[PDB]
Amino acid sequence: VPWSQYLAAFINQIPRLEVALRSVSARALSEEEAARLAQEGTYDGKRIRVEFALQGEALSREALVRFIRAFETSPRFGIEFQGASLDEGRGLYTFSARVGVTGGESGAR
Amino acid sequence: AVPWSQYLAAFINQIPRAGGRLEVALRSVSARALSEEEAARLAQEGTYDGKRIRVEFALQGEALSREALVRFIRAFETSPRFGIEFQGASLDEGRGLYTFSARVGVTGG
Ligand SMILES: [Mg+2]
Repeated sequence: VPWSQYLAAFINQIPRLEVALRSVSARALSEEEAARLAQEGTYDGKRIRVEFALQGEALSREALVRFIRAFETSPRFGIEFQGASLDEGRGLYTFSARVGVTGGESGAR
Repeated sequence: AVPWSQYLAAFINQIPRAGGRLEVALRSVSARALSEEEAARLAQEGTYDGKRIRVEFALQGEALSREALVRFIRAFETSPRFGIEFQGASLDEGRGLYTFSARVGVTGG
């Protein structure tokens, strides 16, 4: 099941579309990997538990910049902007990014 | 193990909307894939307008107003790829907003 695409389609349907997602893929980090990343300075040294790898499309440069910034201003998120490309056939930018979320979420167990 | 449904809700709530606002906030978003049998039974039962669903998202959320909740529900009815089953909503008089629950079905497309 192409989960990443279903999750993207579901997120794009939520009414507000300047930034649409193509794929949203989640993984949990080992404590060792989280340790390495915090020390490497990625995600501003926050202790990330979960990473969402994103591929998306932005109708303008400025919409992409707002999207990236939203994940920089929170104590619970970090973002690594991996890249963007102009798509002249569709008049938009494709882009990729990894969003880290700090550990400590609780669930029943 | 990892409470994915909370990390995904938080990620979705972080995606910026115009004005910095969030008229619907998600608290839990769980996904699951349907066996062919279950999709066949749901379709015959008329759930999700008889579309044959491939993935189902179970949602717990909060809506700023009755009108925000109605817009959220309708977003998932006006698309050929989605159906929604609205389970319920309640006014939280401590906060002056609505909690709600719903299931969203997604087609193979
Ligand atoms: Mg709720």
